[PDB]
Amino acid sequence: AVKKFKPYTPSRRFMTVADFSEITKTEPEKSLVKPLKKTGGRNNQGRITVRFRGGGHKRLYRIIDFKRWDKVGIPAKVAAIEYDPNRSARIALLHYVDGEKRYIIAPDGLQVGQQVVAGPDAPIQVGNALPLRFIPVGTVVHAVELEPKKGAKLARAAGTSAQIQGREGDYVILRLPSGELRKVHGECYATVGAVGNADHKNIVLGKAGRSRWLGRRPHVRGAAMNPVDHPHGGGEGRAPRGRPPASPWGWQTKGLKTRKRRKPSSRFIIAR
Amino acid sequence: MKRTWQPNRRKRAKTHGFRARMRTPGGRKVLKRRRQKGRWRLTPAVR
RNA sequence: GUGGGAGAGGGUGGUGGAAUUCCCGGAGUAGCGGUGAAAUGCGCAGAUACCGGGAGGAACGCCGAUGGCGAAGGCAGCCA
RNA sequence: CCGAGGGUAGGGCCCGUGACUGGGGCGAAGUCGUAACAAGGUAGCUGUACCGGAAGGUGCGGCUGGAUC
RNA sequence: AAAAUGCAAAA
RNA sequence: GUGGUUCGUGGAGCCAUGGGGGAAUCUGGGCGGACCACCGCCUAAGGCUAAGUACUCCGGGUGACCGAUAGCGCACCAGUA
RNA sequence: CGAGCUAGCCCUGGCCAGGGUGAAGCUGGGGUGAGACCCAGUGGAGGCCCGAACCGGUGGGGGAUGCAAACCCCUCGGAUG
RNA sequence: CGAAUGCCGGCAUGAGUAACGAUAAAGAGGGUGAGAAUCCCUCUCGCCGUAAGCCCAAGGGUUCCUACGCAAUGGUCGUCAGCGUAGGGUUAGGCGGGACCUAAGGUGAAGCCGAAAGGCGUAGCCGAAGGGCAGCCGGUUAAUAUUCCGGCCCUUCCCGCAGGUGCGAUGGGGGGACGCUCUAGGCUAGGGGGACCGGAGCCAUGGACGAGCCCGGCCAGAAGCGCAGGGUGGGAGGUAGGCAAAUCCGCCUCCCAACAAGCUCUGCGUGGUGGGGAAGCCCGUACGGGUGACAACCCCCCGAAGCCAGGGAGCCAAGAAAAGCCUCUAAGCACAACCUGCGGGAACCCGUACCGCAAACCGACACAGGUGGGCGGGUGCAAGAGCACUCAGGCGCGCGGGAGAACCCUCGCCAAGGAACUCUGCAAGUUGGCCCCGUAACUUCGGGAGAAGGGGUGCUCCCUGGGGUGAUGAGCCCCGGGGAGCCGCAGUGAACAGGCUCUGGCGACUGUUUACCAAAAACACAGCUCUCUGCGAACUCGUAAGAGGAGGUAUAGGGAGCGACGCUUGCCCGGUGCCGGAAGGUCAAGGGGAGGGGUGCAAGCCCCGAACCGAAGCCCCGGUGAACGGCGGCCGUAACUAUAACGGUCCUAAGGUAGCGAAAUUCCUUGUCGGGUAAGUUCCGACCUGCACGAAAAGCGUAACGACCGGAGCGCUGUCUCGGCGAGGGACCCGGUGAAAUUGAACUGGCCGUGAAGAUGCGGCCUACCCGUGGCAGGACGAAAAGACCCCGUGGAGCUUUACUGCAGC
RNA sequence: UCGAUGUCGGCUCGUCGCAUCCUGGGGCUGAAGAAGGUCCCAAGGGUUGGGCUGUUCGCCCAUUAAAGCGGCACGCGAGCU
Ligand SMILES: [Mg+2]
Ligand SMILES: [Mg+2]
Ligand SMILES: [Mg+2]
Ligand SMILES: [Mg+2]
Ligand SMILES: [Mg+2]
Ligand SMILES: [Mg+2]
Ligand SMILES: [Mg+2]
Ligand SMILES: [Mg+2]
Ligand SMILES: [Mg+2]
Ligand SMILES: [Mg+2]
Ligand SMILES: [Mg+2]
Ligand SMILES: [Mg+2]
Ligand SMILES: [Mg+2]
Ligand SMILES: [Mg+2]
Ligand SMILES: [Mg+2]
Ligand SMILES: [Mg+2]
Ligand SMILES: [Mg+2]
Ligand SMILES: [Mg+2]
Ligand SMILES: [Mg+2]
Ligand SMILES: [Mg+2]
Ligand SMILES: [Mg+2]
Ligand SMILES: [Mg+2]
Ligand SMILES: [Mg+2]
Ligand SMILES: [Mg+2]
Ligand SMILES: [Mg+2]
Ligand SMILES: [Mg+2]
Ligand SMILES: [Mg+2]
Ligand SMILES: [Mg+2]
Ligand SMILES: [Mg+2]
Ligand SMILES: [Mg+2]
Ligand SMILES: [Mg+2]
Ligand SMILES: [Mg+2]
Ligand SMILES: [Mg+2]
Ligand SMILES: [Mg+2]
Ligand SMILES: [Mg+2]
Ligand SMILES: [Mg+2]
Ligand SMILES: [Mg+2]
Ligand SMILES: [Mg+2]
Ligand SMILES: [Mg+2]
Ligand SMILES: [Mg+2]
Ligand SMILES: [Mg+2]
Ligand SMILES: [Mg+2]
Ligand SMILES: [Mg+2]
Ligand SMILES: [Mg+2]
Ligand SMILES: [Mg+2]
Ligand SMILES: [Mg+2]
Ligand SMILES: [Mg+2]
Ligand SMILES: [Mg+2]
Ligand SMILES: [Mg+2]
Ligand SMILES: [Mg+2]
Ligand SMILES: [Mg+2]
Ligand SMILES: [Mg+2]
Ligand SMILES: [Mg+2]
Ligand SMILES: [Mg+2]
Ligand SMILES: [Mg+2]
Ligand SMILES: [Mg+2]
Ligand SMILES: [Mg+2]
Ligand SMILES: [Mg+2]
Ligand SMILES: [Mg+2]
Ligand SMILES: [Mg+2]
Ligand SMILES: [Mg+2]
Ligand SMILES: [Mg+2]
Ligand SMILES: [Mg+2]
Ligand SMILES: [Mg+2]
Ligand SMILES: [Mg+2]
Ligand SMILES: [Mg+2]
Ligand SMILES: [Mg+2]
Ligand SMILES: [Mg+2]
Ligand SMILES: [Mg+2]
Ligand SMILES: [Mg+2]
Ligand SMILES: [Mg+2]
Ligand SMILES: [Mg+2]
Ligand SMILES: [Mg+2]
Ligand SMILES: [Mg+2]
Ligand SMILES: [Mg+2]
Ligand SMILES: [Mg+2]
Ligand SMILES: [Mg+2]
Ligand SMILES: [Mg+2]
Ligand SMILES: [Mg+2]
Ligand SMILES: [Mg+2]
Ligand SMILES: [Mg+2]
Ligand SMILES: [Mg+2]
Ligand SMILES: [Mg+2]
Ligand SMILES: [Mg+2]
Ligand SMILES: [Mg+2]
Ligand SMILES: [Mg+2]
Ligand SMILES: [Mg+2]
Ligand SMILES: [Mg+2]
Ligand SMILES: [Mg+2]
Ligand SMILES: [Mg+2]
Ligand SMILES: [Mg+2]
Ligand SMILES: [Mg+2]
Ligand SMILES: [Mg+2]
Ligand SMILES: [Mg+2]
Ligand SMILES: [Mg+2]
Ligand SMILES: [Mg+2]
Ligand SMILES: [Mg+2]
Ligand SMILES: [Mg+2]
Ligand SMILES: [Mg+2]
Ligand SMILES: [Mg+2]
Ligand SMILES: [Mg+2]
Ligand SMILES: [Mg+2]
Ligand SMILES: [Mg+2]
Ligand SMILES: [Mg+2]
Ligand SMILES: [Mg+2]
Ligand SMILES: [Mg+2]
Ligand SMILES: [Mg+2]
Ligand SMILES: [Mg+2]
Ligand SMILES: [Mg+2]
Ligand SMILES: [Mg+2]
Ligand SMILES: [Mg+2]
Ligand SMILES: [Mg+2]
Ligand SMILES: [Mg+2]
Ligand SMILES: [Mg+2]
Ligand SMILES: [Mg+2]
Ligand SMILES: [Mg+2]
Ligand SMILES: [Mg+2]
Ligand SMILES: [Mg+2]
Ligand SMILES: [Mg+2]
Ligand SMILES: [Mg+2]
Ligand SMILES: [Mg+2]
Ligand SMILES: [Mg+2]
Ligand SMILES: [Mg+2]
Ligand SMILES: [Mg+2]
Ligand SMILES: [Mg+2]
Ligand SMILES: [Mg+2]
Ligand SMILES: [Mg+2]
Ligand SMILES: [Mg+2]
Ligand SMILES: [Mg+2]
Ligand SMILES: [Mg+2]
Ligand SMILES: [Mg+2]
Ligand SMILES: [Mg+2]
Ligand SMILES: [Mg+2]
Ligand SMILES: [Mg+2]
Ligand SMILES: [Mg+2]
Ligand SMILES: [Mg+2]
Ligand SMILES: [Mg+2]
Ligand SMILES: [Mg+2]
Ligand SMILES: [Mg+2]
Ligand SMILES: [Mg+2]
Ligand SMILES: [Mg+2]
Ligand SMILES: [Mg+2]
Ligand SMILES: [Mg+2]
Ligand SMILES: [Mg+2]
Ligand SMILES: [Mg+2]
Ligand SMILES: [Mg+2]
Ligand SMILES: [Mg+2]
Ligand SMILES: [Mg+2]
Ligand SMILES: [Mg+2]
Ligand SMILES: [Mg+2]
Ligand SMILES: [Mg+2]
Ligand SMILES: [Mg+2]
Ligand SMILES: [Mg+2]
Ligand SMILES: [Mg+2]
Ligand SMILES: [Mg+2]
Ligand SMILES: [Mg+2]
Ligand SMILES: [Mg+2]
Ligand SMILES: [Mg+2]
Ligand SMILES: [Mg+2]
Ligand SMILES: [Mg+2]
Ligand SMILES: [Mg+2]
Ligand SMILES: [Mg+2]
Ligand SMILES: [Mg+2]
Ligand SMILES: [Mg+2]
Ligand SMILES: [Mg+2]
Ligand SMILES: [Mg+2]
Ligand SMILES: [Mg+2]
Ligand SMILES: [Mg+2]
Ligand SMILES: [Mg+2]
Ligand SMILES: [Mg+2]
Ligand SMILES: [Mg+2]
Ligand SMILES: [Mg+2]
Ligand SMILES: [Mg+2]
Ligand SMILES: [Mg+2]
Ligand SMILES: [Mg+2]
Ligand SMILES: [Mg+2]
Ligand SMILES: [Mg+2]
Ligand SMILES: [Mg+2]
Ligand SMILES: [Mg+2]
Ligand SMILES: [Mg+2]
Ligand SMILES: [Mg+2]
Ligand SMILES: [Mg+2]
Ligand SMILES: [Mg+2]
Ligand SMILES: [Mg+2]
Ligand SMILES: [Mg+2]
Ligand SMILES: [Mg+2]
Ligand SMILES: [Mg+2]
Ligand SMILES: [Mg+2]
Ligand SMILES: [Mg+2]
Ligand SMILES: [Mg+2]
Ligand SMILES: [Mg+2]
Ligand SMILES: [Mg+2]
Ligand SMILES: [Mg+2]
Ligand SMILES: [Mg+2]
Ligand SMILES: [Mg+2]
Ligand SMILES: [Mg+2]
Ligand SMILES: [Mg+2]
Ligand SMILES: [Mg+2]
Ligand SMILES: [Mg+2]
Ligand SMILES: [Mg+2]
Ligand SMILES: [Mg+2]
Ligand SMILES: [Mg+2]
Ligand SMILES: [Mg+2]
Ligand SMILES: [Mg+2]
Ligand SMILES: [Mg+2]
Ligand SMILES: [Mg+2]
Ligand SMILES: [Mg+2]
Ligand SMILES: [Mg+2]
Ligand SMILES: [Mg+2]
Ligand SMILES: [Mg+2]
Ligand SMILES: [Mg+2]
Ligand SMILES: [Mg+2]
Ligand SMILES: [Mg+2]
Ligand SMILES: [Mg+2]
Ligand SMILES: [Mg+2]
Ligand SMILES: [Mg+2]
Ligand SMILES: [Mg+2]
Ligand SMILES: [Mg+2]
Ligand SMILES: [Mg+2]
Ligand SMILES: [Mg+2]
Ligand SMILES: [Mg+2]
Ligand SMILES: [Mg+2]
Ligand SMILES: [Mg+2]
Ligand SMILES: [Mg+2]
Ligand SMILES: [Mg+2]
Ligand SMILES: [Mg+2]
Ligand SMILES: [Mg+2]
Ligand SMILES: [Mg+2]
Ligand SMILES: [Mg+2]
Ligand SMILES: [Mg+2]
Ligand SMILES: [Mg+2]
Ligand SMILES: [Mg+2]
Ligand SMILES: [Mg+2]
Ligand SMILES: [Mg+2]
Ligand SMILES: [Mg+2]
Ligand SMILES: [Mg+2]
Ligand SMILES: [Mg+2]
Ligand SMILES: [Mg+2]
Ligand SMILES: [Mg+2]
Ligand SMILES: [Mg+2]
Ligand SMILES: [Mg+2]
């Protein structure tokens, strides 16, 4: 896990690369792929709406299955475990006995040659998707729908999971990857286990260029701007923040809480 | 020194061409003005 | 070698109940804490003492011994 | 040809010496406190960690070279 | 289970 | 809540209306500068209507208008080179 | 009216003589209870080295109604990112 | 009109002045002509040659070829020309583009939004240097040619016959189809060699009739065949997926080849045939043609980055689409239709000259600047696209002739000294490639390293190793090893070609930047911390719709600081900020109406209007430091002094820990002490009195790195003592062409005075024939720019905030 | 003098003043001699090379007959740095 390097150049000394042994064969890709339109940070006007983006390696989008219920009761063999350049996780190719091929984000511990299935039936086992209400309290679980039949929105990133803390009526209580305690509806599909590829957080980019490949252009401190540009611009040498620290748009960036208050989903939250 | 004028023909009609002026009310008035002054060319050359 | 033995010897995975803490609810007041005596502290924004629900971490009461096991360090709820 | 030695360069060990600095020994009656020896007035010692003018204090674990009416 | 520091040098 | 009018919130009516509430059909309703009474004026919430008015691309007439650095930017193949 | 200059991004193509260093892995031998590990060969990594094209513009001299409204010489930085 | 640095125009002055645009370079003979350094031809000489040659693309638009021309354009000249006049010249089913495809992006029925203008938007459509698609070699013109002609070779469409088959699509499926680095096998291009083959002709000047010298020894070509490669399993059973249906594709089970065996497709070779074909000699030219010839047309060698091509391996950052093409079925239709073979006919539009690293494009110019792809030969140097010379081909840069001053620029050398030069070794120099020996602190174990510092280097002869191709051989290539010797000052004999070491500061590193005075210690950077954000996320853009975020989901995303790594980051929550708090205080519209008023006979109409309930906010209560920030004073005290571990006391929210410290910070200051030097305001090490260091606007270090800034040494130097000589391009002279700012008018001297205080111009005196040339810069408060500094102006504009007042946003 | 009179220091080239640093000539001396002290006359010539620092100045090293002080827009940037 996490290949390291001898320092034969600087920046190779700190560099650390993911472990790809977990990847079954398939370097190449099932034509479940689809081209990615790269934005460059720019919105439909010609405009940067998210700074510092672009450059970075070309990517082919693997379409993946975030509703497992369209296929209730049809099992599938796990054919391949492969690299998805579009997410922190690895994806599983699974061949349904339907004959249909689909991508799943690959849970931790699911192996090639495995039997996988989704539905209220289902064994409680890695890879299976059930509605929440049928999953035994206290099992960790990932790929979770927030509302029924709208697709899996939670715990998708490498090594994330969520745990079932209990039930109340139509709804069940989850602990999310954040630590937030949330009511999710009983009917929402989740898929048991945890996302895996969890050494992911331990990679170390190691050189500037490697950050570039990931499409991330240099990030410059307001501190180094002039005041046309930022609240922290100015002042002869260096100088401190000189006001409570702010964004370029001037709102406060240390502690100041930005979630809408009167939001409806407040009723379904209990936590941090 | 690379200078400022780097003529390419497609750009030119693509940009100041007749069909391009008529797209935009900004440009349709350009044409209106240009015509009213009696210009011999309402739109740069061609080709 | 063969047949038996005792054991907290070690490794791994699970699991139980007591208590502390915090949160929710309920009832419920004018104090609680704490000490040599006190103050700081907590409490009318409803504390402490009481019941119910939940979360979580650690340590395993009685058995228990001046007993056992291990080369030493050391090892103690239960189960494989 | 080799050749005493001279010359140019680069290392090794050792001895002396250096502004300053670190602690150590010693020095009849200096200053600050009381850490230890009597539960030494917080039993002491101890490995380690942090802290503190100083002796030391405190945490964790350990030893009896301490403790029962 | 304890308020409370010290005591010139030599014989 | 605003705009219009001479009206800049003023005692601020009239006329228009973005929001909220919301009638009546002549014994009905609007106005005469907050409001009330009295005396008057007028008929909202559909539409059309020549002429008298504005202008000068164009044609003519005329000038105590210019006369080629003037007069139009151009008297001349000028909105050109 | 402008991104035919310049700035960034997006799509699609092209370019980088030659030489140097020799990571991981693999293979073999040693080693061990098994390991770590050591050596040899192989191997061919790298915002790795030298240096053209290409991209720069370090220091100096020249130019200064210039060859030039930023140039020329010598020198110098990068050159698989 | 006399002034406005006025406006338009004309003509002056500087002035026959500077310059005439790369220092690659010229000389002569002949020709033409009114006229010739400048046009033509010849001979000689010089310059490019990974170009300064040749071919494409842009862009330009007749510049192209030719005849006639010289007023202007041409930096001179002109008989010439890219110039004036006229006439010619661009030929395609196969090359490029379009009657093909899709990319970003554009546009856009549907739909959504916006006062109007308009903004979005799925499908679709448009969009190419990508995908797809059928032509190769010669000859011919003054000027076009894959375009005409010559030969050989293909494509689609239409009609027709023959044979085959459930035919059939805009729909399903396959495929198209993809990275980067490194690459294997075989070919080709290309190149060198040959004693072999073909060839006009040569023997000079001492020698050579020679296995002499000189020239050439190929190009294209269907089927077939050969060699090398690419792609590909075959049959059945079941089938619920691929948004209808499929016999296709997917999936499951059987069975059989695992192999190109086959089937298939490219590349190369060979191929009926077609065609090229040198030197030299003679004509014949602005250049082209005849002979050479019936030309020869072969063997060996080196060899791609190109081809086989969807080849292989490794790696992580994980590498277009759509059509063409195949396949499957649907309606339909199965007299259709489609597939295959053959045959006849049919095949449109636009481009096509010329320049194209430039005198034809971008730079006002026939401008030393900029401009994308391809080819880019030979020898030698380790290699190479480097460097020197050179083929092919192209040039001598559109003013010349002289002279041989100062001075300038670019170069060469130098006695002795060797940084004394100077802010500084700035500049130059030294060093320089390769092979071998050797190589320190320190280190993150990689490095530091080309550390340092040395030795070798040519040529001849002899002996000998291994490889490639051949054959297990010869020849040809390729690496080497060993012995003997020859020459010079010198063998990387010319050209390309590091000076080294010690030591501080800053920044970890490679990168980035003020186009055009700053490349840095600034910015970025990996990485650390805080913070926001549960997903119709936060955040950004937009009035909105919409979008970005993201087809992502807390191992994610946004904001902020810090800036590899190591060891660390202390105390203050009073103020500000954010965070938390159901109470309380305050509070707007609104609610509610005590009670008062206008007015009417009155029913009433109409006004005020206290209580009380009333949100955020503020207040109040806590928390919070990798949030804004802040981290004391006076006095005493030890064996002699000295100092103060110690104490007293005032204040604070708390009084600066560690570690650093005369520092990128130290005023006094060249602090004091040490080191270095003969001498050191700098530098290094110390001390601490820190004017005014101190822990993420981080503290202290750190190997490696640096065109960064400091200090020292060695080496070497014209940097210097201190200059000298020489070279070339100018400066000077002659012929040609001929500017510029500036300019009140000038008949324009020195001193001492004077004067608006610095006088050619006023006074006094002195000195002084008229006019130029080449030179130097003291003065004309010389030129230039209506001072940038300073002020003034109730003049501007960028920026800030707890200035005022608004607005968006929330 | 702001419709411009470029500012320190250096280098280069000087020129002048004398309140003389040296050399020449003198008086007084608490001048034995040598060597000094102090004043007078004298502008003819001369007045070193280095370390530090941008420095002027100053300090220091090594010398010297001496290591003079001023002015010339703190002389001199259409002379340089
Ligand atoms: Mg747009
Ligand atoms: Mg980032
Ligand atoms: Mg940054
Ligand atoms: Mg800045
Ligand atoms: Mg801006
Ligand atoms: Mg701002
Ligand atoms: Mg600031
Ligand atoms: Mg600034
Ligand atoms: Mg500052
Ligand atoms: Mg700043
Ligand atoms: Mg949160
Ligand atoms: Mg222009
Ligand atoms: Mg174009
Ligand atoms: Mg209460
Ligand atoms: Mg409670
Ligand atoms: Mg010897
Ligand atoms: Mg010796
Ligand atoms: Mg000592
Ligand atoms: Mg004790
Ligand atoms: Mg004690
Ligand atoms: Mg004790
Ligand atoms: Mg303590
Ligand atoms: Mg203990
Ligand atoms: Mg023990
Ligand atoms: Mg005492
Ligand atoms: Mg109103
Ligand atoms: Mg109004
Ligand atoms: Mg009004
Ligand atoms: Mg008013
Ligand atoms: Mg009004
Ligand atoms: Mg209304
Ligand atoms: Mg009406
Ligand atoms: Mg009318
Ligand atoms: Mg009128
Ligand atoms: Mg008229
Ligand atoms: Mg007249
Ligand atoms: Mg006229
Ligand atoms: Mg006129
Ligand atoms: Mg006239
Ligand atoms: Mg007119
Ligand atoms: Mg006019
Ligand atoms: Mg006209
Ligand atoms: Mg651009
Ligand atoms: Mg590319
Ligand atoms: Mg290489
Ligand atoms: Mg190895
Ligand atoms: Mg590199
Ligand atoms: Mg480098
Ligand atoms: Mg270099
Ligand atoms: Mg070159
Ligand atoms: Mg090239
Ligand atoms: Mg460029
Ligand atoms: Mg740049
Ligand atoms: Mg330069
Ligand atoms: Mg620069
Ligand atoms: Mg210069
Ligand atoms: Mg210069
Ligand atoms: Mg170089
Ligand atoms: Mg270079
Ligand atoms: Mg380099
Ligand atoms: Mg790249
Ligand atoms: Mg005038
Ligand atoms: Mg006048
Ligand atoms: Mg002027
Ligand atoms: Mg003037
Ligand atoms: Mg002349
Ligand atoms: Mg003159
Ligand atoms: Mg002259
Ligand atoms: Mg001249
Ligand atoms: Mg010329
Ligand atoms: Mg010339
Ligand atoms: Mg003649
Ligand atoms: Mg001639
Ligand atoms: Mg000539
Ligand atoms: Mg060549
Ligand atoms: Mg040509
Ligand atoms: Mg063209
Ligand atoms: Mg042109
Ligand atoms: Mg032609
Ligand atoms: Mg011509
Ligand atoms: Mg002619
Ligand atoms: Mg002429
Ligand atoms: Mg002429
Ligand atoms: Mg010219
Ligand atoms: Mg012509
Ligand atoms: Mg044909
Ligand atoms: Mg057609
Ligand atoms: Mg098209
Ligand atoms: Mg299309
Ligand atoms: Mg649109
Ligand atoms: Mg519509
Ligand atoms: Mg679209
Ligand atoms: Mg195309
Ligand atoms: Mg194409
Ligand atoms: Mg074609
Ligand atoms: Mg031609
Ligand atoms: Mg041809
Ligand atoms: Mg033909
Ligand atoms: Mg059928
Ligand atoms: Mg069919
Ligand atoms: Mg088809
Ligand atoms: Mg078809
Ligand atoms: Mg398809
Ligand atoms: Mg497809
Ligand atoms: Mg691959
Ligand atoms: Mg060939
Ligand atoms: Mg060949
Ligand atoms: Mg040959
Ligand atoms: Mg030959
Ligand atoms: Mg022969
Ligand atoms: Mg013959
Ligand atoms: Mg002879
Ligand atoms: Mg052939
Ligand atoms: Mg099969
Ligand atoms: Mg079947
Ligand atoms: Mg089947
Ligand atoms: Mg189906
Ligand atoms: Mg063939
Ligand atoms: Mg023939
Ligand atoms: Mg492949
Ligand atoms: Mg491949
Ligand atoms: Mg289509
Ligand atoms: Mg049918
Ligand atoms: Mg068929
Ligand atoms: Mg045919
Ligand atoms: Mg043509
Ligand atoms: Mg052509
Ligand atoms: Mg050409
Ligand atoms: Mg060029
Ligand atoms: Mg080119
Ligand atoms: Mg040309
Ligand atoms: Mg050319
Ligand atoms: Mg030309
Ligand atoms: Mg032109
Ligand atoms: Mg020229
Ligand atoms: Mg040019
Ligand atoms: Mg030009
Ligand atoms: Mg270029
Ligand atoms: Mg080549
Ligand atoms: Mg060559
Ligand atoms: Mg060669
Ligand atoms: Mg040689
Ligand atoms: Mg070489
Ligand atoms: Mg090449
Ligand atoms: Mg060359
Ligand atoms: Mg030639
Ligand atoms: Mg010589
Ligand atoms: Mg010399
Ligand atoms: Mg010498
Ligand atoms: Mg020397
Ligand atoms: Mg010096
Ligand atoms: Mg000096
Ligand atoms: Mg220095
Ligand atoms: Mg230098
Ligand atoms: Mg050099
Ligand atoms: Mg050393
Ligand atoms: Mg090494
Ligand atoms: Mg070093
Ligand atoms: Mg060396
Ligand atoms: Mg070194
Ligand atoms: Mg030799
Ligand atoms: Mg020789
Ligand atoms: Mg020798
Ligand atoms: Mg050489
Ligand atoms: Mg070098
Ligand atoms: Mg230091
Ligand atoms: Mg740096
Ligand atoms: Mg650092
Ligand atoms: Mg910067
Ligand atoms: Mg710059
Ligand atoms: Mg500029
Ligand atoms: Mg600038
Ligand atoms: Mg740099
Ligand atoms: Mg908004
Ligand atoms: Mg939206
Ligand atoms: Mg979105
Ligand atoms: Mg998306
Ligand atoms: Mg974050
Ligand atoms: Mg920073
Ligand atoms: Mg505070
Ligand atoms: Mg607080
Ligand atoms: Mg606070
Ligand atoms: Mg609050
Ligand atoms: Mg309240
Ligand atoms: Mg109220
Ligand atoms: Mg009310
Ligand atoms: Mg009344
Ligand atoms: Mg409130
Ligand atoms: Mg508080
Ligand atoms: Mg802190
Ligand atoms: Mg404060
Ligand atoms: Mg105190
Ligand atoms: Mg006091
Ligand atoms: Mg300290
Ligand atoms: Mg220290
Ligand atoms: Mg200090
Ligand atoms: Mg300081
Ligand atoms: Mg000393
Ligand atoms: Mg010293
Ligand atoms: Mg220091
Ligand atoms: Mg600081
Ligand atoms: Mg600071
Ligand atoms: Mg500070
Ligand atoms: Mg701080
Ligand atoms: Mg820093
Ligand atoms: Mg530091
Ligand atoms: Mg750099
Ligand atoms: Mg640098
Ligand atoms: Mg010199
Ligand atoms: Mg000379
Ligand atoms: Mg000369
Ligand atoms: Mg006179
Ligand atoms: Mg005067
Ligand atoms: Mg006079
Ligand atoms: Mg006079
Ligand atoms: Mg003169
Ligand atoms: Mg002068
Ligand atoms: Mg002057
Ligand atoms: Mg002024
Ligand atoms: Mg004022
Ligand atoms: Mg103002
Ligand atoms: Mg003046
Ligand atoms: Mg002034
Ligand atoms: Mg003036
Ligand atoms: Mg002036
Ligand atoms: Mg005198
Ligand atoms: Mg004297
Ligand atoms: Mg005397
Ligand atoms: Mg006496
Ligand atoms: Mg005497
Ligand atoms: Mg005496
Ligand atoms: Mg004198
Ligand atoms: Mg003098
Ligand atoms: Mg020195
Ligand atoms: Mg210095
Ligand atoms: Mg001084
Ligand atoms: Mg001196
Ligand atoms: Mg003087
Ligand atoms: Mg001066
Ligand atoms: Mg100057
Ligand atoms: Mg000066």
